[PDB]
Amino acid sequence: SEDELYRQSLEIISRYLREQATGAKDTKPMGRSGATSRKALETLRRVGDGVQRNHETAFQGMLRKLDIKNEDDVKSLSRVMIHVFSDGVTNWGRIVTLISFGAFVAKHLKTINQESCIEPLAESITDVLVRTKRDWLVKQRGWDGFVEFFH
Ligand SMILES: CCc1sc2ncnc(N[C@H](Cc3ccccc3)C(=O)O)c2c1-c1cccc(Cl)c1C
Ligand SMILES: [Mg+2]
Repeated sequence: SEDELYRQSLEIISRYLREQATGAKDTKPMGRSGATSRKALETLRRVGDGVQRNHETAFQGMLRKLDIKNEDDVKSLSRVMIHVFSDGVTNWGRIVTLISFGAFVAKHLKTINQESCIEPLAESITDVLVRTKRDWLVKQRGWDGFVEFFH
């Protein structure tokens, strides 16, 4: 892991999904550019919470269709995310939608007592994001670009 973008992405996305599922903020320290990661996480909270509230019926509809019951079902979610996310256009709107839906699924995992699947889902979403949109993210200045875009 000589890959700061992946590490920083995994930290932000893992922390968001964990706090959304449990309702508790994580007090573990951030790594390297914590100042950016902290601002990105605060942005994700405002915009990601907005997406889940505004599009609740759509998210509930997709969740019902995916019938998530365990680690096996979370693994096939990953494959749907590459098809849906990777085959469409790239912008922070779609990236926030992917992560927001991750957080929605994370709350479901906590509701069905499968908390152990939240960290793997976060890894899977981070993999989709950084593996498929690497050059776009670097061109946009990564999570610094994310913070700046949402003011
Ligand atoms: C597999 C679920 C995913 S992953 C993903 N990543 C990026 N964008 C997505 N959907 C938007 C359309 C949309 C925006 C807001 C709310 C609902 C849909 C896109 O493709 O541009 C999606 C959807 C996805 C795709 C279709 C429906 C639903 Cl509910 C989701 C969560
Ligand atoms: Mg919007």
